[PDB]
Amino acid sequence: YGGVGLGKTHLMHAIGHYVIDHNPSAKVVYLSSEKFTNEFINSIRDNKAVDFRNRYRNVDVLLIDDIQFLAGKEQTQEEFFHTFNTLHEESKQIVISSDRPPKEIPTLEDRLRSRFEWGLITDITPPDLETRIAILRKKAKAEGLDIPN
DNA sequence: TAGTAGAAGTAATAGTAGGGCCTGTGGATTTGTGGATAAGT
Ligand SMILES: Nc1ncnc2c1ncn2[C@@H]1O[C@H](COP(=O)(O)OP(=O)(O)OP(=O)(O)O)[C@@H](O)[C@H]1O
Ligand SMILES: [Mg+2]
Repeated sequence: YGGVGLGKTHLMHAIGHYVIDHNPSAKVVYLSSEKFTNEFINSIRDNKAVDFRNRYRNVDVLLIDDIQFLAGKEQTQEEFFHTFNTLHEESKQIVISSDRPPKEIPTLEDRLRSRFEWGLITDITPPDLETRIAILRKKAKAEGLDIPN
């Protein structure tokens, strides 16, 4: 969890890249909770629920954006609860990002809130001056431009 | 043949006629009072 524009999607894209590079047989899936809900509901409407479960319960690593989007949605929260349960039971990896810690996500069931706190919860804070300059240096060097200090 | 469990929903107008009056200074205004003035005798 952390602020916006703070590096969470970068971090877990890096996780996916690392896992794919070191293990090519792994089925690493990354998406956003918005796309999760859209696919879930469309599968319900088109009788594709079995295929949705097949695609999402059997991934080796799962990466979720902005799980805050699930707040206020009951059935999608239940379906993600069951997906989490199946993946954790199969000893698979689940990575979740958010902008708020799970304690203060409204309209969240206590089972999901306790599952979120089960593992390790990490926070991102706004960068300071040295790392701002270092980030800009990295972007400038990757792009290929020379710019004064 | 006897048959299931289903969600996440928006950006919204134009709008009425209205009570006397108990009080109460401020100031015009419309005259009476007095003064100025022509005349005529
Ligand atoms: N050390 C760093 N820390 C944070 N951000 C960094 C760092 N180095 C580079 N960035 C850049 O920060 C930007 C922030 O975008 P990012 O996708 O990470 O946002 P976010 O806060 O995780 O949001 P979201 O989950 O909605 O995508 C990226 O474009 C990334 O390239
Ligand atoms: Mg992004």
